[PDB]
Amino acid sequence: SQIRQNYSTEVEAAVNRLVNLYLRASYTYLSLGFYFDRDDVALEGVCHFFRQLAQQKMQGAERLLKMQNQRGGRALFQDLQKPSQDEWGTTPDAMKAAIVLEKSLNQALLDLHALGSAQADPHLCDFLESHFLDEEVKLIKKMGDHLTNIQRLVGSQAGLGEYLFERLTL
Amino acid sequence: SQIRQNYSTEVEAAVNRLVNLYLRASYTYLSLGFYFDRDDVALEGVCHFFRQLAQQKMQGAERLLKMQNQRGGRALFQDLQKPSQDEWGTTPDAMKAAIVLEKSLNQALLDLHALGSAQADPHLCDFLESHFLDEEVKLIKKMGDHLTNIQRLVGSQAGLGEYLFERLTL
Amino acid sequence: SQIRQNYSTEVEAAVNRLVNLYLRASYTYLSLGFYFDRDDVALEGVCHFFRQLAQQKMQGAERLLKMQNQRGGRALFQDLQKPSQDEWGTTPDAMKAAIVLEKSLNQALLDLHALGSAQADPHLCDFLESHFLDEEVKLIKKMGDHLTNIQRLVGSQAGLGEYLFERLTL
Amino acid sequence: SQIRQNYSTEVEAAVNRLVNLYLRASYTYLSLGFYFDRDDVALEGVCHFFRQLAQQKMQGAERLLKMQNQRGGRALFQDLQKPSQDEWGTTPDAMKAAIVLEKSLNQALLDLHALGSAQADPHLCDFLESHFLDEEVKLIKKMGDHLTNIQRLVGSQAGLGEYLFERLTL
Repeated sequence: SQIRQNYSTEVEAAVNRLVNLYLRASYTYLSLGFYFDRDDVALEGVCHFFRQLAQQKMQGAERLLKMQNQRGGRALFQDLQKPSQDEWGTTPDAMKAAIVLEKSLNQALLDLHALGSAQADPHLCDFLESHFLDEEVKLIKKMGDHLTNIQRLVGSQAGLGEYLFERLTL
Repeated sequence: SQIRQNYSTEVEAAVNRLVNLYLRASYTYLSLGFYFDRDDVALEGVCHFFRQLAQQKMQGAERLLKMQNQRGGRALFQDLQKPSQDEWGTTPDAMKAAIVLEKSLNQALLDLHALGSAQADPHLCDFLESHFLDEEVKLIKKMGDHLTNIQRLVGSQAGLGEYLFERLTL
Repeated sequence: SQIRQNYSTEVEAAVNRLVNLYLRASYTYLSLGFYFDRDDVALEGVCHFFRQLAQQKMQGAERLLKMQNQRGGRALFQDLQKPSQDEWGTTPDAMKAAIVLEKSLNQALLDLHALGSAQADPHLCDFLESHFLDEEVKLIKKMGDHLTNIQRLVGSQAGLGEYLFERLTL
Repeated sequence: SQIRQNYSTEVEAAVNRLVNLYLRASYTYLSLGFYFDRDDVALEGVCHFFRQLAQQKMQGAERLLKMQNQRGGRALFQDLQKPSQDEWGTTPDAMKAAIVLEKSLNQALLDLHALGSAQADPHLCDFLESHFLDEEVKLIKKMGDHLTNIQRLVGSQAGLGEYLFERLTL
């Protein structure tokens, strides 16, 4: 490559893997969202919450891909596994799944940051710090807040609490 | 002092003590507020309510300090004790703590007013009446109204009631 | 904690300590400011300069507290010691005290950054770099510039120079 | 009187005396102001400062007179003594004279407040507290601040300091 500079093959490959993780996440969120749009689930605010996350994760993938090209790496795509479930249970079940999923993304970001630090790649580290790490922390805090709220509600009365959360928070 | 007139040493000292009480109150409210921002508490409206009070109590301190200088007194600061608790329980527990705290401020204002009256210091009495005493009465009435509402709600169903109060009142 | 991830107990505690330092700084600035509002000191621009810093340091504390909760740490408050002086001398004395104080904050930030780096906590490092470290460098440069200006003025004629600095710089 | 109620003859007379004091003050300020407009004094900002005070003291007299009629008292005017000096010296001399004068007004207000309190006349006490006592405290604090500034300046270099104060403060 005529532009590549200080960009290890290890980081290049890890970036491609992270793209696959972000796209898998996006896919998982599309499934979550449309589950809550089922007529026998019917929680619009929950559907919208997950559809917005699907979009966000796709935008994350796109940012990674743009950076891969900026650095002179080569994007390589792999098969995308389907989401882990076909049906996602109640709102708390779904919110717990989402936090698991985000923590896995976040750990993948931390791992890539560590690789970048080992490879002495400050551009990578800046990119991740600026566009991903705080966004993940903020998102996970929001999900934890949601989970606490939903649990407090459905602990009182499950159906009623699920409705109220969807109406008054989402 | 070239400006001091009719300003007793007793009032000067009591004003400094009251500043310490207002700053301690402010500190207590900062703690309350950030407690309700914990991911395992997660009541945004409660956090905002207490953060706003922290600001209000700081503004009270500042007004006292401005008056101390206007009268030719000398501000003296003391150590500020930490708030009485590290964790503040449920919304009713916190609202009860806040009313205790405000009643203590109010009693300190009444005591200073009484001292001013004994010292024949009408400027002090006017200052307190105009900027503090009605504000405290209004605030305590609001807190009592909140407490009644929260108690009525959590008496019905604790988790659900706490959510609804935070969503629909705060 | 349901959200905490890669957030050491060492960093959690150091963040709480830093909050105490920022609040102590805020308190020191409140004292500085109201000193310069005394009728026998009477330098409005100096009072405003320090009152604005008091606000800034409080905002720093608040940002730290928000981050502590975002990461799933638990804010813990300690007693706040009173400022180091009751009276703050002339403008150069006060500006020197402020630079001492800011350098101590800055060293505490650098120490926390070093701890974060040792704990492999890139989110912490980004947070500090983005919201604190440059702000401190900029502030210290401004204070140094002020001190040089005040010293040059009061070296010529003390009273006159102090007035002119307050009128024409602040 | 068809409207007079709870308005003692003692307060009525003291109000008339206070009017004479406010008008005497106004007269003193007119003299101060025009002194600083002399071609051999020539401090415009000082002239404006005192001319504005002359207006303020006249407005005070007018407010007292309006209140005297509101209560069913009868305004009685006495001769107005000329100001204590024909020439008023330097800016610090003049500012010291003004603070003496304001402290005398303030003591007269406090004395009338005390009389009102002894006569159980809450309307009088409210009137004084609301329209006079804080205004006097604020004014005296401003004068003290000015005096400190002027003294610091003329202690450095008298002529130069007097000019700078007039240009940059007034």
